[PDB]
Amino acid sequence: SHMEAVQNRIVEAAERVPGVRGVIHLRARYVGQDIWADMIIGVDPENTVEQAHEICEAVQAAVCGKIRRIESLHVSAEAR
Amino acid sequence: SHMEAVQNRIVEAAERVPGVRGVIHLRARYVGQDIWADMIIGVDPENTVEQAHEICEAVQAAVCGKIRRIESLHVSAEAR
Repeated sequence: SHMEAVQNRIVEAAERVPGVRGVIHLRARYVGQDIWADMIIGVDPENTVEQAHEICEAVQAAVCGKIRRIESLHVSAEAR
Repeated sequence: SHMEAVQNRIVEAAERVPGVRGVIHLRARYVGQDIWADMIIGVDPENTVEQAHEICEAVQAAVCGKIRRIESLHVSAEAR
């Protein structure tokens, strides 16, 4: 249901959040008309684990705010 | 094939690695006679992402060193 356009939006919205060093992985699927997705973002290896958690939270908020069809979004981080 | 005894060993071995603040989650399965497993360890929220990666690596090494039947082990971290 025009999945690539939604994936583009997800990556674009995540990259606009302070502290994100790219989108490493994104898997999105439709459950009916809703998107369920799992993402890994890059972060500064020198951020604290707490800071990385904060960035992930921020990404979840930004992405879900911008893309109303998302009903589930898990965001994790890795050093980049 | 005496899975609980192997799970106990996995958790015990992970908890002996410097920087581990418990085992948050462990899923192990047999693929034939071999174990494939995925684990989440707790770490100090004030560790850097790099330090958490180092701890995860150390856990993978310690666990696989001690439990020879493990053929695949993924270790991630979360603040605790």
